[PDB]
Amino acid sequence: LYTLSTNNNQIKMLYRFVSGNSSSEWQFIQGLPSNKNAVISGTNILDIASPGVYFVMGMTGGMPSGVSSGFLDLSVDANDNRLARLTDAETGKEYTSIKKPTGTYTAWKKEFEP
Amino acid sequence: LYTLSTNNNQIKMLYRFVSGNSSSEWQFIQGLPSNKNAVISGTNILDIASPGVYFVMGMTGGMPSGVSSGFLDLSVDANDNRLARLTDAETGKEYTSIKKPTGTYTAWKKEFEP
Amino acid sequence: SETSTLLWKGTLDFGSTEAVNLNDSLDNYDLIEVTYWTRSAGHFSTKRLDIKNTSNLLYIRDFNISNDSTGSSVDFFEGYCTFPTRTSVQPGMVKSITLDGSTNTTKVASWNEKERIKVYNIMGINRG
Amino acid sequence: FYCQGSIAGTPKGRSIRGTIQVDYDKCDPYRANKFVKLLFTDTEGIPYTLYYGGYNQGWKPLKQSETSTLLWKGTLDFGSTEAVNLNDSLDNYDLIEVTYWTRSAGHFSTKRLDIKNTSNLLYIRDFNISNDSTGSSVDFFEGYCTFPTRTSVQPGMVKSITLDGSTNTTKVASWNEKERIKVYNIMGINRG
Amino acid sequence: SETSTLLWKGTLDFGSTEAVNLNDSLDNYDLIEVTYWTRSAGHFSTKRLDIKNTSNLLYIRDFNISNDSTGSSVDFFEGYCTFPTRTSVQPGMVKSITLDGSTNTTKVASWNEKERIKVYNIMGINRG
Repeated sequence: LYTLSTNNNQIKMLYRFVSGNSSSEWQFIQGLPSNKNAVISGTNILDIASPGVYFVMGMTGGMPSGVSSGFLDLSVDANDNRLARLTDAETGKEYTSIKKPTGTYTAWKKEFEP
Repeated sequence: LYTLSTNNNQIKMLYRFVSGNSSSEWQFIQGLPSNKNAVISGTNILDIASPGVYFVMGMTGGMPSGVSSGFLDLSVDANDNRLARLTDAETGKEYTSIKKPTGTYTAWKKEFEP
Repeated sequence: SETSTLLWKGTLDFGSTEAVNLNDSLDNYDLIEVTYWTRSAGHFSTKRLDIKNTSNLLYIRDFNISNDSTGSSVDFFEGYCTFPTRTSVQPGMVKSITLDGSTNTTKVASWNEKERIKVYNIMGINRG
Repeated sequence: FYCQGSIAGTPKGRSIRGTIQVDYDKCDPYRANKFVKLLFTDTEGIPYTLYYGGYNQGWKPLKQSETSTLLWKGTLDFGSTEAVNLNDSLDNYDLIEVTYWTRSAGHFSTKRLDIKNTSNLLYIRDFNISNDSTGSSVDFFEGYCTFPTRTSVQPGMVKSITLDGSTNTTKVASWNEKERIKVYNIMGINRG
Repeated sequence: SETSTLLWKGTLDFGSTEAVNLNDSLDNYDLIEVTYWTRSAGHFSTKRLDIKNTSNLLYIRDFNISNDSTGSSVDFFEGYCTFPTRTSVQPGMVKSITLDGSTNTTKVASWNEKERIKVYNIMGINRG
């Protein structure tokens, strides 16, 4: 399955195996737009609910205080456990937040410093 | 679009959606050669510029001092923000370096230990 | 006679957030002028604003075209300052968009990054 | 002092009236440098300065002082159809300046026109990008006023276009509509 | 007091390949201002450059939309001059681009062509 859009956040490739009525799930594939990690801007970072590595900037909310932009590495399992790791583009500092199936994300923990 | 090379670093899959004279960007797919992280050797590590997770070994320069091989998780955005995370395959020590749009790469920052 | 006074000098990047304080009230001037720059190709230029007939927002708007025989892309740069007081100035926003001439599509290229638009001076001016 | 406008180095061939200040450095006229300062006005009232530096610096270039006179004020929308009358002839001025606005985000600005070097069309051109971390849309505005006389202005045309960032298509967002481009004031300006 | 002196007068096409002399050094002035023209619809305007805060490249940028009730195209203009000495100006580039609103596609409309951007006078200006 291929979506018909020029928008890089909307052009998706998917594949699966079908047998009678049964199938695998849709295996989602993420491309690299122009060989780059996908930029996200103008959203709350806690409204990202797809796995992958994204350059996040201009985020309207949910960032760690004083972190304006960074690389976000997000993991999300079938149960909706989540692990978010954000690395701040000004400093290289990691921040982390976690979600349980039946709960929302935690606040941000920061890496320790000398 | 598919590149016609037996060299495991040059073989590329790309796709896009086209509407009239407009299109999406080219979606550069990353495949794993023999299901592994690709190997890079005999080069300065700071010359590497595509996003991805390599193994780096026998490098000529730009490594952290004393580090001789490791996994390199590289992330790069369209503005040319970069995030390199090397891990030393001997000690398990992470080293991080970043490039801002107008800058070069910073020197390596080691992780924190007691 | 048109007469001018230097109210502030420095490098006010529109990607910055900080207010700056001016030496004299903007009420004492009929216009300001500001010398500015944008990242693409090292353009430098001046913006004038009437400080009576205004929304109290100092915009800068500029665009750059690919400086070669082959690119058809166009880069748009916009941002503004605000005046929290008649003796202060504060960057409200900077943004850039690229019209991509290879796909014929539009995209956000920056949002509140530093190094996009910069103001080096503020002149207060009197006119008749 | 008085100087006749046929003498070389006078401004614009006009006769001039003014004052002159002369000194020798440290009041020593036998050994020192001579300095001269002139401040003077022409038949149209324009003020100029002229200066001689001692130590063989000689003459600095002629400095006309930029002077301005309001020619009109109000709310001239380029979507209107009436002319407006200027309080003095454009021919007495070396530039005009207009303060203007456009519909998007309440942008205000000025535009300058050289009345001795013009097509006699006062053009306004401006654009606006979307003001959020996600939109790629762009709006364009353009319009002009004619001069029906050297003492008047009239709106010839106003238009706008939107580049829609979602479909990647341009559309006409207005033709000859009010509330799109506005001029609040027009200034007559003298320069060198 | 703001004061102005004529540094040059004529018709400097940015597609020309020749310098023009200035009647005095750029180093005596705080700004330059130029009257200019651009091809699309016979436009005339003025541009200001700060001589102290610059790349020593006088750019002109301008744009023109289709002058009819139905068209949705936009044409862009950019061009510059270098200052080969503190006493001369020479064209270095001129380019134009069309966003065609009939196809929704961008194209290079000119590269180093005459009749795109022109300057009629250059004023040296002193200010506070």
